[PDB]
Amino acid sequence: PKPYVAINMAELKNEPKTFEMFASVGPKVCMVTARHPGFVGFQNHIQIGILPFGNRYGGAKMDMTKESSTVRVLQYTFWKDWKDHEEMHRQNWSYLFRLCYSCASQMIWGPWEPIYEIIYANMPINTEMTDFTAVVGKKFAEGKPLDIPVISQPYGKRVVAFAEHSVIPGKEKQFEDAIVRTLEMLKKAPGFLGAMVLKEIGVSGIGSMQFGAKGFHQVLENPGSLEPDPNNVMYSVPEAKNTPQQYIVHVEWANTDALMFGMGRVLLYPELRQVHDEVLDTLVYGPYIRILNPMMEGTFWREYLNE
Amino acid sequence: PKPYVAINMAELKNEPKTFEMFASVGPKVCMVTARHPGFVGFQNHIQIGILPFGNRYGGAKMDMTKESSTVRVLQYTFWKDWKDHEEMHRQNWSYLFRLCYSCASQMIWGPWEPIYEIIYANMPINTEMTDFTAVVGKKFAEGKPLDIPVISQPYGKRVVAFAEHSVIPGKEKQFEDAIVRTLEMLKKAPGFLGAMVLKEIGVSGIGSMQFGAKGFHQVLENPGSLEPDPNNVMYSVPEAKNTPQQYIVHVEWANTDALMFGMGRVLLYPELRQVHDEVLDTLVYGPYIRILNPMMEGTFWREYLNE
Amino acid sequence: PKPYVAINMAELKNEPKTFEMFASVGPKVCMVTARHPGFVGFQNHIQIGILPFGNRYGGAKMDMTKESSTVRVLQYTFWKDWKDHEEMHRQNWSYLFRLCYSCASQMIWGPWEPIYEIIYANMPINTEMTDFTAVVGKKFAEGKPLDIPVISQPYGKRVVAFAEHSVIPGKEKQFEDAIVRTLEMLKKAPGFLGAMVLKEIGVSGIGSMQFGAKGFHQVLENPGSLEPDPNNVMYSVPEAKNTPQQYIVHVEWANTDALMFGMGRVLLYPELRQVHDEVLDTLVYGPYIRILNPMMEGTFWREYLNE
Amino acid sequence: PKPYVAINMAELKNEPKTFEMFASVGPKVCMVTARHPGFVGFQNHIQIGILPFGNRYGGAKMDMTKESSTVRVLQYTFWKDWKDHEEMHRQNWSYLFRLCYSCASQMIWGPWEPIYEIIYANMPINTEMTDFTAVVGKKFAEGKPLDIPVISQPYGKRVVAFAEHSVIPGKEKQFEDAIVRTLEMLKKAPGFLGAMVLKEIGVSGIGSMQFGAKGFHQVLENPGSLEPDPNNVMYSVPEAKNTPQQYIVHVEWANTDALMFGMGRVLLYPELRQVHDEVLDTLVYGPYIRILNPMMEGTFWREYLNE
Ligand SMILES: [Fe+3]
Ligand SMILES: [Fe+3]
Ligand SMILES: [Fe+3]
Ligand SMILES: [Fe+3]
Repeated sequence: PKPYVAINMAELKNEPKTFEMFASVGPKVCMVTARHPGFVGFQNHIQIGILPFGNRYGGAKMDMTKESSTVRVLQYTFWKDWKDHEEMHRQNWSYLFRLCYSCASQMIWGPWEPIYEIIYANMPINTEMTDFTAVVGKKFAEGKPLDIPVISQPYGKRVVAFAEHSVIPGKEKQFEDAIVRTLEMLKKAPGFLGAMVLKEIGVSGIGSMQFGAKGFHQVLENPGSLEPDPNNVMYSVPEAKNTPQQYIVHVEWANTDALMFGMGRVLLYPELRQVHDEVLDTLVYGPYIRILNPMMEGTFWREYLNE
Repeated sequence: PKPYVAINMAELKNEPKTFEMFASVGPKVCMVTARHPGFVGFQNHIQIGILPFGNRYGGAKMDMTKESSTVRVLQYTFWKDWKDHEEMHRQNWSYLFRLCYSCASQMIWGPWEPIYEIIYANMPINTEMTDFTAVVGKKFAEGKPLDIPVISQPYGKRVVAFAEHSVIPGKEKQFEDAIVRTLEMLKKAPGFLGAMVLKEIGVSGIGSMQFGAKGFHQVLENPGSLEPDPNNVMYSVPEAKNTPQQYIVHVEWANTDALMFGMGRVLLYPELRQVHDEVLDTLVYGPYIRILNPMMEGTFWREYLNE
Repeated sequence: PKPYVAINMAELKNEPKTFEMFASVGPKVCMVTARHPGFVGFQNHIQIGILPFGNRYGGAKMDMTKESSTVRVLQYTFWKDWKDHEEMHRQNWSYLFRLCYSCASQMIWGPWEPIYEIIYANMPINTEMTDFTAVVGKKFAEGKPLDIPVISQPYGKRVVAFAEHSVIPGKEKQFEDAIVRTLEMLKKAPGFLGAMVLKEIGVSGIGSMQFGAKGFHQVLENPGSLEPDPNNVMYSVPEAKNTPQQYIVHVEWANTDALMFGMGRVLLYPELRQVHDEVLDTLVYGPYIRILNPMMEGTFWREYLNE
Repeated sequence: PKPYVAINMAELKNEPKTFEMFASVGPKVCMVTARHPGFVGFQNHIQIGILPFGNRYGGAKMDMTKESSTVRVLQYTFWKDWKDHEEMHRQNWSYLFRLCYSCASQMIWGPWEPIYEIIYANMPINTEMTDFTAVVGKKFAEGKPLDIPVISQPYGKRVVAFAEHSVIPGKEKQFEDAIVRTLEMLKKAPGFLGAMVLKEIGVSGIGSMQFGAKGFHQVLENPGSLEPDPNNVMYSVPEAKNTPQQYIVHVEWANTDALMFGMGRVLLYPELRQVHDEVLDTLVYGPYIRILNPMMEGTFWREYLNE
């Protein structure tokens, strides 16, 4: 079935100590998160650049890692029910807060953790280049050759286009129909590895470290080993859902060239351009497309998605 | 059928002369071993690093080769009957001892050669990336698409997770049942190339150069061309079997990322985490996971394994 | 009386940060350990090298500190009753785990903490070179000139031969008789500062951080300020006792030359070589001799030993 | 059908001007050779090293290109009838000699051109990694999945074991039967890309520039634009056939590791070792194994071979 998605967002100094902490602390957080039986996996990204749209963002390029002074992370966790995410944070707060807080010494902005429902998904299981013979053999033995996926390699060996959109109030249906039609045609592009449309349902205050006054002071005053009061979050997840409605269009690609010209198909192929034009007519904001590297992941979330 | 496994272990100076001796003497030892008709192949590893488990072993990483002052080798030889290994050593002692002993000038610890029975094996034949077309064609021609293996490349082009365990006396059955269930679920991870469970049955005194006093003095006094008395081994293989019972869980992976997150699946996927928890409850020691590179191998041992 | 000995073993990166933690955190652990009235002292070693036995370990030397990428520590604590050690760890777990775990960032292997009984001891009190005048005067005043010891200088000013052995099941009596006879003759060697034989009685799971599944997850997930459940250790000390029986022959020496040729007396002096040959006839493993520097110690453990 | 093989052999200075001539003049020679309708293709090799067989040739390694002062070339041309090769040289002598002679300025030894019959061939068509999808589709559409070959990549993207043998007179039948059995078993090794056995039938005097006195003087005196009398060859091809009988065992491999351990299978796999031992019992000379890079080729000779 379709899981819910929490995306933890933050911006940190681009220096070796940040990446040392990714490698040491990241796994620990993921292991804590996996204590909850509603957890079905994760996909953790670093932003490597921005789609420039020609020279619309002429100061950007798809790989800015050599020049950038900061690194932005977008850590997807997948949940049978979004309330499992909230319950996991509270049941494991002593570990989670202390682990997460240890990153603050590198942080510039964040954490900020919106929650999403998936309204469209065309996402295969991941496979390494070593696996495809066995996959092909198993599918033919089962009489299901149409269920053979593209080879979507895990752990930093593909790229993600992360396209931010917000929609004019009253135009959500037009957006949702037109984007699905767009993505159904987009899948013809070479190197297309999957797409999904994420629709924001709210924001996790506890995952965003957004407390009332008491918890705010405890965060700011914290030596690192005392948790803020997790009951001092003053709003529930749906109370923070944004209007204009926000969407992420998440499309995965074999490489950044396939991404650039593949996403460009909605501009370069006249039949698809007419369909995608109905998306553009609905927007308050966007599309703004971040280029992501999915470095650390628990790929079994796609097994839950695809049953 | 399942062979028995002798694993010769040693630690040597990490320097070019050590690796030159691997290239010159290694093939010779292997050629001598192949004089015995019970020999069914070999798989020789160098340890390249240690799985850090986040920062549990924070001084380790999966590739420590650029920094490490020593190199550990783990030379698997496979035998129709474990007595064939002992018989091979005695029949070829003059060649074998003189070859092995020529390594002493680089040695820091070893050799130490425990013997194992395989209690579980899911290990395919190796193939190069050039072979898979013919393999697929042959398997479809035979009506056996399910026998198409993953592509497990030989000669240093994959990595091994070598997981050391010792088990509380009386918990061997729980360990063995739970670890087999764990590995049957683990094979879903991307880049999984096979796994087997090795259970120690004893130690080869002759292969460990562990003699009585007479042989001990001959070893210490040796100019390099005179063998110790091979009948001066004071214990049979089963007499040295350890209690607590020792096991090796040997899992092969496409690359070190697939290994890290693939082995991490027993911690990150809740359903598999509950099963693997039954393994952890049985342990005196471990799991301690060495990262191995299978550089030199006689891949036909897997042809014997899978018939 | 003879105390019991716990030996905490670990391997860490050989870099200045490691040694700063030894000087900063080491004293704290010892101060916590001294909270228990059964604690009678400690002797903490770093391994400086390996006895090469001619060129049997030709890649090793007695002092490898300038070239080694790792450092091995062997921390002896002395206990009136071995159960005091287990009780001490549990009563003070909050301090001890958080202190010990702070080392993990430098750790490559460990900790591993077997427990031993002393079956033989000829070990003097330590004295500095300034003390011997008063010692001599006091002993002669008491009419006991035979109780005047060698000058065994504390705090890194002598060396230890740490000789590992494991014994064929059924040969423990022959081993113990022969090694005591050997050590009684060995004390004639110049620069001999004492010897003792340690016989393993088990392994401390809590001191080895070997828990069941629950504690394992608490260790891997730990931010550093949360203890694992110390009651989640699944085995008592004797349940982990190894067969083949393991022994340490611990011999102290004025310097590494005295060590090399002194231990060599069991090979070079015919009368002693014949006695020591009876030890060698019993061995599954060894002798393997590590060279240790006893840097940090509570010398009063020898006062308890010698009453 | 099986073509005949001429192998033009030479040794040249290992310097850039030599390789510039290979790229500029080599194609011209091949285009001239292709004037004759009996020409069915070519496979031109440079030797990159020698198989050391452990340390039997301890001064050799598989890739000696960085240190070697010379480069050996082995140019195979394939012919419907070996007499076509002789006819082509004479009909095109003015072009061929002038082209070939232009290389003399780099030459140290050669040219020498023995002629061979193929007594065994298991050689697939070459394919690039881009082709295998269409090949698989075509073979399944034809109902012949067993005819799907391994991927044998052309133009320098595989390696060749060139194994020289000469055989005791009277033992040719034993050699030919045993080597065919050997190669039929060898094809199980990973990365095996094909094998054929070449049996010398003679030497082309004209291709070796071996004339009588008149032609010899014309070669030595040549300004580069005057042909020696091509009728001054004093011996036919069969008159120069060597006794002891000479064979080449030509085995192709995915890479030099697959070659080293793949060819090693005749030494490391007991069942194959017993068979290949019948080969070794017949030898006057060899096996001596050169490592070749098939750089420039007309791959259609395998199409003629396999019909
Ligand atoms: Fe969260
Ligand atoms: Fe062996
Ligand atoms: Fe302890
Ligand atoms: Fe020719």
